[PDB]
Amino acid sequence: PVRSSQSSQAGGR
Amino acid sequence: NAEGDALSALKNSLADPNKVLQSWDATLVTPCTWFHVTCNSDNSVTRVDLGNANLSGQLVMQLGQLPNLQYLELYSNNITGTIPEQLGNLTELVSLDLYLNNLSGPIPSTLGRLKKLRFLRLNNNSLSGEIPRSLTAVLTLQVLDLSNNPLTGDIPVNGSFSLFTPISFANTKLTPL
Amino acid sequence: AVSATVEEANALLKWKSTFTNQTSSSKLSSWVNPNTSSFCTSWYGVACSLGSIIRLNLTNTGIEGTFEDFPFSSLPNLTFVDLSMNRFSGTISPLWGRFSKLEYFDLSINQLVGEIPPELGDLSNLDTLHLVENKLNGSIPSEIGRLTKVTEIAIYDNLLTGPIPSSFGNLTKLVNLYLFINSLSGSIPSEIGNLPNLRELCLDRNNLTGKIPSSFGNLKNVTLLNMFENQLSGEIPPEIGNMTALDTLSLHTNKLTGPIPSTLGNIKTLAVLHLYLNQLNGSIPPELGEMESMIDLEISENKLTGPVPDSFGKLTALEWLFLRDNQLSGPIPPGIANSTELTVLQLDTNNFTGFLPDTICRGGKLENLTLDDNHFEGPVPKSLRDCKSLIRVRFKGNSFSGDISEAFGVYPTLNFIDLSNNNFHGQLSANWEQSQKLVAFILSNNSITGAIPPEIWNMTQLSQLDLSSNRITGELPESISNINRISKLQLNGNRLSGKIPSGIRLLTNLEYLDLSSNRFSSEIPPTLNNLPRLYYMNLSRNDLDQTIPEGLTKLSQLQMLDLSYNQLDGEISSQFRSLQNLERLDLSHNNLSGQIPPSFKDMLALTHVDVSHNNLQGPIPDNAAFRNAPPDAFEGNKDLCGSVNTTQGLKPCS
Ligand SMILES: *[C@@H]1O[C@H](CO)[C@@H](O[C@@H]2O[C@H](CO)[C@@H](O[C@@H]3O[C@H](CO[C@H]4O[C@H](CO)[C@@H](O)[C@H](O)[C@@H]4O)[C@@H](O)[C@H](O[C@H]4O[C@H](CO)[C@@H](O)[C@H](O)[C@@H]4O)[C@@H]3O)[C@H](O)[C@H]2NC(C)=O)[C@H](O)[C@H]1NC(C)=O
Ligand SMILES: *[C@@H]1O[C@H](CO)[C@@H](O[C@@H]2O[C@H](CO)[C@@H](O[C@@H]3O[C@H](CO)[C@@H](O)[C@H](O)[C@@H]3O)[C@H](O)[C@H]2NC(C)=O)[C@H](O)[C@H]1NC(C)=O
Ligand SMILES: *[C@@H]1O[C@H](CO)[C@@H](O[C@@H]2O[C@H](CO)[C@@H](O)[C@H](O)[C@H]2NC(C)=O)[C@H](O)[C@H]1NC(C)=O
Ligand SMILES: *[C@@H]1O[C@H](CO)[C@@H](O[C@@H]2O[C@H](CO)[C@@H](O)[C@H](O)[C@H]2NC(C)=O)[C@H](O)[C@H]1NC(C)=O
Ligand SMILES: *[C@@H]1O[C@H](CO)[C@@H](O[C@@H]2O[C@H](CO)[C@@H](O)[C@H](O)[C@H]2NC(C)=O)[C@H](O)[C@H]1NC(C)=O
Ligand SMILES: *[C@@H]1O[C@H](CO)[C@@H](O[C@@H]2O[C@H](CO)[C@@H](O)[C@H](O)[C@H]2NC(C)=O)[C@H](O)[C@H]1NC(C)=O
Ligand SMILES: *[C@@H]1O[C@H](CO)[C@@H](O[C@@H]2O[C@H](CO)[C@@H](O)[C@H](O)[C@H]2NC(C)=O)[C@H](O)[C@H]1NC(C)=O
Ligand SMILES: *[C@@H]1O[C@H](CO)[C@@H](O[C@@H]2O[C@H](CO)[C@@H](O)[C@H](O)[C@H]2NC(C)=O)[C@H](O)[C@H]1NC(C)=O
Ligand SMILES: *[C@@H]1O[C@H](CO)[C@@H](O[C@@H]2O[C@H](CO)[C@@H](O)[C@H](O)[C@H]2NC(C)=O)[C@H](O)[C@H]1NC(C)=O
Ligand SMILES: *[C@@H]1O[C@H](CO)[C@@H](O[C@@H]2O[C@H](CO)[C@@H](O)[C@H](O)[C@H]2NC(C)=O)[C@H](O)[C@H]1NC(C)=O
Ligand SMILES: *[C@@H]1O[C@H](CO)[C@@H](O[C@@H]2O[C@H](CO)[C@@H](O)[C@H](O)[C@H]2NC(C)=O)[C@H](O)[C@H]1NC(C)=O
Ligand SMILES: *[C@@H]1O[C@H](CO)[C@@H](O[C@@H]2O[C@H](CO)[C@@H](O)[C@H](O)[C@H]2NC(C)=O)[C@H](O)[C@H]1NC(C)=O
Ligand SMILES: *[C@@H]1O[C@H](CO)[C@@H](O)[C@H](O)[C@H]1NC(C)=O
Ligand SMILES: *[C@@H]1O[C@H](CO)[C@@H](O)[C@H](O)[C@H]1NC(C)=O
Ligand SMILES: *[C@@H]1O[C@H](CO)[C@@H](O)[C@H](O)[C@H]1NC(C)=O
Ligand SMILES: *[C@@H]1O[C@H](CO)[C@@H](O)[C@H](O)[C@H]1NC(C)=O
Ligand SMILES: *[C@@H]1O[C@H](CO)[C@@H](O)[C@H](O)[C@H]1NC(C)=O
Ligand SMILES: *[C@@H]1O[C@H](CO)[C@@H](O)[C@H](O)[C@H]1NC(C)=O
Ligand SMILES: *[C@@H]1O[C@H](CO)[C@@H](O)[C@H](O)[C@H]1NC(C)=O
Ligand SMILES: *[C@@H]1O[C@H](CO)[C@@H](O)[C@H](O)[C@H]1NC(C)=O
Repeated sequence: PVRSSQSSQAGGR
Repeated sequence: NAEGDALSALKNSLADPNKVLQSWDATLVTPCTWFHVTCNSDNSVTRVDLGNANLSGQLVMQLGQLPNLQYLELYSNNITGTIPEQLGNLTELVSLDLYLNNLSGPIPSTLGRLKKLRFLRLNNNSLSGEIPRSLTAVLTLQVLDLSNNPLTGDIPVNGSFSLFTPISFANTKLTPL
Repeated sequence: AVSATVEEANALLKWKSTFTNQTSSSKLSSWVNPNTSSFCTSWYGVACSLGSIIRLNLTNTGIEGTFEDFPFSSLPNLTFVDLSMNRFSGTISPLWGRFSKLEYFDLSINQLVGEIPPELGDLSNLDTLHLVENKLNGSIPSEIGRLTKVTEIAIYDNLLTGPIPSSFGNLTKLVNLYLFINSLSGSIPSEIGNLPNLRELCLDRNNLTGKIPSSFGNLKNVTLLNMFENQLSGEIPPEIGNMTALDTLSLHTNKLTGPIPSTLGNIKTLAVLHLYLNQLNGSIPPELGEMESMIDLEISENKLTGPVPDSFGKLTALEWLFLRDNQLSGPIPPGIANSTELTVLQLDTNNFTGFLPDTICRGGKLENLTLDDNHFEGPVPKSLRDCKSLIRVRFKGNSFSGDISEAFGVYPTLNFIDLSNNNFHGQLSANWEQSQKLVAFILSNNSITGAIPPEIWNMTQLSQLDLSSNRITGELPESISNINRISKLQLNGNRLSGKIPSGIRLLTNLEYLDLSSNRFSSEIPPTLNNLPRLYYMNLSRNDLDQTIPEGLTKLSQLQMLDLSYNQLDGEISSQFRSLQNLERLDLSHNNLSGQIPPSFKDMLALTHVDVSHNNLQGPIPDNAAFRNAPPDAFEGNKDLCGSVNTTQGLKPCS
């Protein structure tokens, strides 16, 4: 199947 | 970042029943609060020591985008495969410990790009090739030791390989001397 | 039709007989004798209307082949084509454009390479176009703009290059446009902003450049907008505030500049906002507090300045808040942590000052909290003492104060805390015993006094202990053997005393051992020889005693050794040859006596040695380190003779 993209999250410290 | 992603790729390519890569979290900004990994004074990995930790698997080519890594320790484990060529991109590297494994294939010739290298330990494996002889181009090379795997054909005696002893290259089917 | 199915099925068998490895997938084997309509009822992946082929569905069936012998000239009634998840290879033939009633066209995951032929523009009735997960290259023809009824374009994860065609402005019925993971380039055409029906537009992971077209104010029903990891520039147009149906705007890892526009406060439905890793500057607009349905907010790694507004008190649903790596300054408002269900707070690498508010863990659900490198001060709040969900906590580099045994409590699920470089004083408590899955405990450089509770050793999941540069007292017991997972133990800069416990020898994962600047006074444990991973050990500036045990020379993986500023005695043994990795040896300021052994002409790793201010005598060995040792490592000794080239204040050897 074809899907939207997904944004990751900013790195923590 | 980039060092973190290279180390995460390394983690995905291995198996560990002892859980020694448990803390390697790819969610943080930098891999400096991980265990067995030490960073520089300005957030750059300089040692990756993971030896005698009972790992099983294959190396990857991403290991070559750790631009400032100085020490690489993976000896006394159960890794199978061949040594990548991208290890020639670790321009500032002092020691390479990779022995007591099940590595196969030939020794890459790109290892001649590493000018500051001082320790090579590849011994006690199953590697087959010709000792590319570009290693005589590093000239720092305090100690080299590979003495259990078949590298048949010649022991070069260029300017570098002139202070070594037969105790290296032993039992390796070389016999040029 | 029924009479034409003769030719149709004959061509189909001729095409099928061109595959390879068909034996495993006996599913396609059901194609048998073409006769009076039996194949319609029994042939897999085939449907006929009025006796003619309509649909070709061959998902995930293991086929192998090419499209060389596909009957383009025999199938005038094919309308549905789906051939996803196979191993078809070759190229895409232009004849594919001659199906007059084609509606659904899928050529997903396959081996397909080559270009995208322009003649696909003739597909007047095409509705959905999928060319995902292939190795297509070249460009995107402008003739795509002639498909006036398509409603879904998916061409992502191919090797495309070149610009976005402007004729996309006439694709007046698009809904979903996915172009991610390709190598596009150029600038976004402005006419893309004039589509009256887009709801999902993905352009992330490309090389687009230029500025965002302000015409994006005309997208009145978009619900998602991804453009991260590109090379955009300029400033975020204020008209971006009229996309009033958004709920996820992400533009991170770009080259944008300027201030964040206040108009983002007009989008009621926005729930995710990613803007980190850019070059924005200015101050936080107070209007950013008027987004009542906001769940995630990440503005890390930028060039913002000024104070944090109080209006963040109105964000009731916040769960993630990323403000780290900026140049914000001032005090911290009480409204920053007002929300009940906050779970992550990342405020480090800024210039805040003052006191923490009294609403840090009001809802009792916080998990992650970082405050490194600021100028906070005072005591820790009391609502943070009873916050029973912490996992990772970082307080490093600040000026908090108070009593260490009163500041904290019991945390069942903690596994990382770092409280270094602060002003806590007191004695360690026994509450830390009840964090059973804690892994790291770093508490260096504070004002803590007292003794280490025995309960500190109940912890068996521990892997790093750091209680350095403090005023701890007491003696180390034997139950120190219980931890046994530890790999980095740092206890220097304290006032520990007594013997070195022998139980240390039961530690096997030990890598880094720092036991220095204390008042230990007793023989080094003669049984330390079972550390097959240790590479660093520093036992300097102590009150140690009788001769170094030779067991220390079975520490095979040793690279740095520092037995300096002590009361050692006797002679250095010859077993130091076995150390084949050691490259630093600090051995000065003792009563070491005798002669330095000659067998040290065997370890080639030595670079730095120091045996100054001892009672040594005799010739130095033939090593590069002794060859190249400055004068400052040989004074104070009795009879150290040297060679003419290596003349550093020493008497010439006889
Ligand atoms: C507060 O901060 C803590 C710590 O920073 C966060 O806790 C961590 O959360 C992450 C979630 O991402 C946990 O991640 C773990 O690693 C794997 C992640 O999977 C992805 O990445 C790997 C590596 O590239 C890929 O192979 C994989 O396909 C994914 O792309 C997961 O697989 C882990 O699941 C495992 O659970 C246990 C682990 O022993 C086992 O059952 C299995 O191995 C299983 O696979 C897991 O998700 C990480 O472990 C957490 N650390 C902790 C809890 O100490 C919190 O999330 C954060 N709080 C908030 C609100 O964000
Ligand atoms: C083992 O640990 C000890 C102490 O933890 C280390 O001692 C440190 O040695 C360095 C160099 O000998 C000292 O640096 C010097 O600091 C003085 C302070 O003014 C300065 O004048 C000098 O110019 C030099 O910079 C350092 O201060 C000293 N640490 C302490 C706390 O005094 C020792 O180096 C460690 N061993 C190894 C091998 O790392
Ligand atoms: C790995 O190294 C060990 C020693 O460090 C090898 O052990 C010896 O190997 C030689 C090789 O011919 C044998 O003749 C000896 O009998 C071995 N010693 C013992 C005690 O068994 C070991 O063989 C090496 N690995 C491999 C696969 O050869
Ligand atoms: C090491 O010895 C070898 C054997 O003579 C040298 O080999 C050639 O050297 C020339 C330069 O004079 C190079 O252009 C060739 O590529 C080398 N070929 C091979 C097969 O080695 C080599 O130059 C010597 N030095 C080094 C650093 O390898
Ligand atoms: C996409 O990749 C293919 C394969 O490398 C390229 O095919 C070559 O194209 C050139 C001119 O376009 C021809 O002269 C060659 O004969 C082709 N090679 C083969 C093996 O057929 C194609 O050019 C690439 N796309 C673009 C736009 O360059
Ligand atoms: C409709 O799509 C066409 C496809 O290219 C666009 O291009 C041409 O625009 C000129 C300007 O009037 C006209 O000749 C035709 O509308 C198009 N020509 C051809 C051959 O298609 C056109 O701009 C699009 N219209 C709108 C309003 O966007
Ligand atoms: C955003 O998209 C929706 C999709 O449905 C549009 O709603 C349709 O609008 C047309 C007129 O352009 C009507 O004929 C349909 O009946 C509407 N359908 C639904 C389900 O509402 C909406 O108009 C678009 N936004 C704008 C500003 O036109
Ligand atoms: C966002 O949309 C609003 C509503 O249409 C725009 O406000 C109107 O803009 C037009 C065109 O500039 C003006 O003619 C009207 O007088 C404006 N009306 C009001 C009440 O402001 C607005 O310009 C758009 N862009 C931004 C950044 O808000
Ligand atoms: C934020 O960055 C912008 C972009 O450089 C700065 O605005 C520029 O300031 C210089 C200073 O004279 C002007 O020459 C430019 O014309 C300005 N650019 C624009 C687009 O207006 C702005 O000064 C920066 N803000 C801070 C606080 O440093
Ligand atoms: C901070 O504390 C709470 C957290 O949600 C909120 O206080 C509410 O504020 C509204 C608006 O004035 C009142 O109607 C509620 O009665 C308040 N509730 C409570 C429990 O005090 C708000 O987010 C912040 N406080 C204020 C006064 O704005
Ligand atoms: C350990 O803590 C002490 C006490 O805070 C640090 O010494 C102070 O450092 C600050 C800089 O942050 C100076 O402004 C003070 O003047 C220093 N005071 C004293 C008495 O030295 C010390 O730097 C910390 N150790 C480390 C390694 O950072
Ligand atoms: C952690 O706690 C348990 C429970 O008290 C300890 O078990 C007892 O510990 C005391 C001293 O710590 C011993 O004197 C007892 O003999 C232990 N009981 C049993 C049945 O073994 C456990 O030893 C503690 N672990 C430490 C301190 O490392
Ligand atoms: C090393 O890994 C291989 C993986 O196939 C396994 O078969 C072998 O038993 C392992 N060796 C040891 C000593 O664990
Ligand atoms: C080493 O790096 C260069 C440039 O980053 C690139 O050629 C490649 O990644 C590496 N070299 C080889 C031969 O793989
Ligand atoms: C497709 O169907 C139409 C309408 O029934 C018919 O005219 C045409 O001949 C069919 N195509 C064939 C049988 O190849
Ligand atoms: C059949 O065998 C494999 C797949 O099973 C693959 O090489 C290819 O599909 C076929 N072989 C050849 C030589 O084409
Ligand atoms: C084809 O069959 C699959 C099941 O194998 C089904 O999921 C799909 O909806 C069908 N139609 C198309 C066009 O793929
Ligand atoms: C953008 O182009 C450069 C060079 O042309 C290339 O190295 C880079 O990978 C491209 N980016 C993407 C996302 O394709
Ligand atoms: C705090 O502000 C000063 C100048 O006022 C700046 O030099 C420093 O880098 C800032 N601290 C940060 C950004 O952590
Ligand atoms: C060395 O020994 C002498 C006597 O042998 C003693 O007086 C002196 O205090 C000792 N110094 C050290 C540093 O051990």
